[PDB]
Amino acid sequence: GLSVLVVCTGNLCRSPMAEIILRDKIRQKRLNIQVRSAGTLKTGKTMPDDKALQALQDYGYHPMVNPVQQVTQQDFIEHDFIYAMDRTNLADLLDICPAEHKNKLALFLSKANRQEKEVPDPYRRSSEFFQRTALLIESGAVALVDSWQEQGI
Amino acid sequence: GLSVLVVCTGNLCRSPMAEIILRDKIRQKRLNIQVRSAGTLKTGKTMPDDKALQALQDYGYHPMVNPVQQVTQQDFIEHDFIYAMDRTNLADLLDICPAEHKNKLALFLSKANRQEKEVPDPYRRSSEFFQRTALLIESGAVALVDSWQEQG
Repeated sequence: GLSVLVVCTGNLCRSPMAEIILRDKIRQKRLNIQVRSAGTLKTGKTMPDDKALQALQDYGYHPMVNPVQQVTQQDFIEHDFIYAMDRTNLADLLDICPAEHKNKLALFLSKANRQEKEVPDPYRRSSEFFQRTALLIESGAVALVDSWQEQGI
Repeated sequence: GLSVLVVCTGNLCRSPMAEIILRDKIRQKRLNIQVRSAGTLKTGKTMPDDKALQALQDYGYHPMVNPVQQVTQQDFIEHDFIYAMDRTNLADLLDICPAEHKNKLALFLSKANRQEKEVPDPYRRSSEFFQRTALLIESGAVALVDSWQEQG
């Protein structure tokens, strides 16, 4: 029905938070949309960062979390849309995306309509930082889910 | 529908692995069932240990995992069944379950045709150990789902 990917540097913080927040909202409206996560940089890690997951249980998410992923050339073909958290994520994604698919790429907040266009980098920051981060990503999420709700007539 | 809870001591290793494998098998059997994990002991951690997550990948399980909870009185009334990995897990469980629900407890290996029916502690031993534990947990999960198909 629709396949969506979200990308950050390591797939530790922002893309999984994005992916979890996205799945809840897609689910609450029974939308045939699936979402994943993935990083640009490969990590030793297996699971998304703890601080990152605390911040989302504090807001009432009980998340079945997917293991860390780095982005793979099949993703540029598999997924109908690919969202970037900050533009450093979006450049690195473009140094690698087939020219046949650069049209899939857009930043996360792109549909927000807000002073925010990038999602800053929470890695190893205060828990309070992650609160705001979760909200920025949360707002970006509902815009998308409401947007997607529209193209279907 | 159905609810099943699998408990161990930390909810770091065994109850998590039991949680994935049941999902896989309930999937394969397209059954009206879902499963949770939970610890008995309190812990200030957020994700099951890695060595436990890999042991399922080696076996081709996608370890998409709920984070670590400790057991709460809510678990005794949300779920239909509760399973202990240890018998030590079963003492701790019985110390707190209301009298009208102790008929929900069982060991995890309850329906396995195997002699000893505890699932030992992978903490925090070699991956080969985690490999064994996975099959012991994997073996356990097969017998549960075959009964549930008729436990009615």
